[PDB]
Amino acid sequence: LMKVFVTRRIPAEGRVALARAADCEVEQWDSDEPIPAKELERGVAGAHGLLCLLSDHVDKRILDAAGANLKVISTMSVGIDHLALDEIKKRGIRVGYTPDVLTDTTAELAVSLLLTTCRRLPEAIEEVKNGGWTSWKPLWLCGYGLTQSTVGIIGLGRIGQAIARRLKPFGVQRFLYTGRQPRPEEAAEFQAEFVSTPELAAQSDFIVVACSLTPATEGLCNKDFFQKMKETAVFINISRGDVVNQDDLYQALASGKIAAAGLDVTSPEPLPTNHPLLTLKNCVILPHIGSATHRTRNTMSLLAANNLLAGLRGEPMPSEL
Amino acid sequence: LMKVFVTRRIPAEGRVALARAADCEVEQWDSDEPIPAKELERGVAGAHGLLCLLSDHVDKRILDAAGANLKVISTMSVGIDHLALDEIKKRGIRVGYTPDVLTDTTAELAVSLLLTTCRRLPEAIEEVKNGGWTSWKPLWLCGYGLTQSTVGIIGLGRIGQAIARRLKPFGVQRFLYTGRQPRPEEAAEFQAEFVSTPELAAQSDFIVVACSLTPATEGLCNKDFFQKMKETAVFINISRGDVVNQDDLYQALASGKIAAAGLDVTSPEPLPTNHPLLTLKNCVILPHIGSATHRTRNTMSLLAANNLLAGLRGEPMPSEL
Repeated sequence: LMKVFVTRRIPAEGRVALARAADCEVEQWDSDEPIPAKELERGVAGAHGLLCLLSDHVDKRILDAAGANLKVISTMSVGIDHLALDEIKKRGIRVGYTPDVLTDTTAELAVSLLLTTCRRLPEAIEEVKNGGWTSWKPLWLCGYGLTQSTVGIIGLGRIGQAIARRLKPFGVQRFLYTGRQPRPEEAAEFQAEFVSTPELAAQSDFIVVACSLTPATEGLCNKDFFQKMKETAVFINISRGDVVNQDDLYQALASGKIAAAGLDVTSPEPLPTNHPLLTLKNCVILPHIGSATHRTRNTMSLLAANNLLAGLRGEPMPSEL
Repeated sequence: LMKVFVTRRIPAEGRVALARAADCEVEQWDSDEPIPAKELERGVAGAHGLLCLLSDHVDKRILDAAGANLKVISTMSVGIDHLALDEIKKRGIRVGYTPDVLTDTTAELAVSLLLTTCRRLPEAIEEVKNGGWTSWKPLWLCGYGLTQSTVGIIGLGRIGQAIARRLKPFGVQRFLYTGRQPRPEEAAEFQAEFVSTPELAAQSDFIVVACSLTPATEGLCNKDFFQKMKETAVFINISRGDVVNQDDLYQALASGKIAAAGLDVTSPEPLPTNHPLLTLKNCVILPHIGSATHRTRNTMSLLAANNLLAGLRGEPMPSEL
């Protein structure tokens, strides 16, 4: 049998999958808890195929443990910045991600985070609980909305368009998407104006980060960027914690460079419970649940399950990289 | 100088305007807390104009305390069920309110409330604070999305129309609505099917209750309503708490008849702490913040003022009831 290792308990749709792949030798870490690198290396042994998660770091440390056998690696993620694309492609090992299936759920959560943040829902929830609520109050819990607002999007990819699309009907008068390269064909639907970062941080009432993580994106959102933003603007990120400089972001929210932030990703993950960002009543922190819907998660897992079997068997993958 | 009583501290632009009306000797309740019934009846004495708010129950009582002079009652709100219209008409008292200027923001909050519930942000946020977050997880904190969903709205008014409008881009497969009368032209741009209450709860994956309370809907959404809803469905209410039976809905959430509920309105207000409804994670209660954005509330304030002056100056009113 062709040996395969799975990094954690994945959705049934896929577990039942590889299970039925008689031509395969599948070992599984039966936990929801991430596997310690030490146990990970002890697991990729003799494996011909690796089925990991965005949390799993597939670096030279793993390609080594794996060995010549390592021919395929399937991740239940769309991202790719957690993989050693060089060490990988070098050893001619095929890779695979889960694009498109999470594009509509992710953009959905991003808009949920944006609204939950600018409409101060969290604060509102705690006040009903702690007794601060006494009556309808006209100057109470007011936030900034999307009417005639200007939305700035960083890295307008699949989700990025899916975010702009769900926002356009909220009253947005103008969409601006910053990025390394223009996508005039992907901006037309929204009449979005491709812009540089300076004018973006300065022209947006809302800023949403939905870009891949490369050396050019790391620390891309810092003090200078935050200082240039409107102190009434809201900052949202659903990409990777490293595109943002958290220490600058925190000081910005404490002083008042911007009005609030909504983060679905941090550095590191899980953000420590005593971390400064969690002491601010104007910073929303989700535990990275961008693609968290049953249908999506199940599809993603099956895709990864099949990108694994298709891969291993040598044939083409349903979603190769 | 005619007397004018304002039952609460209101947004600046609105206060000055009244302070501008030379012909006015504006009297105001210095506080953000709701004014007891005593001081109110002890406050509207002689007044020719009354500027109220949702909390202020303007029934037959305040009318007798106010007396013959009372000619116009204006309220910073679109809803008017807090007024004793009949007694008001019989005396020939003019009404005031601010419909339409808060439509978008309210529809906006309704969508916000719907998303935090279905995508379970409240629970997630807490998992971050309490320490339950250990890594990215494929099976953890997953909910139900809007892709191919059927939305069943109760009350396709101007607000209901603005709710469906922001929901379409989320992938809603089909919109449905019910009411005391058809609205083909109103639901023309959305592609909705005028269904029935029973069929409503049967087809919808999301139940958004948007409308004004009627003398027959009080208690409507009860044990018979949730039973007709899909177990994976989601119930949202941003109108009045009367329609909701905080005990029937309780069952659906406590057992599983419905997946979750989000309310931005309750019966009564405020909702007590150790109360039942609030002892359920899958419950999402907001302190009635529908029109809670700076621009909206300020716009509501300026309009209530304007109606007030026009009410006491024998002229046409920008928004008289």
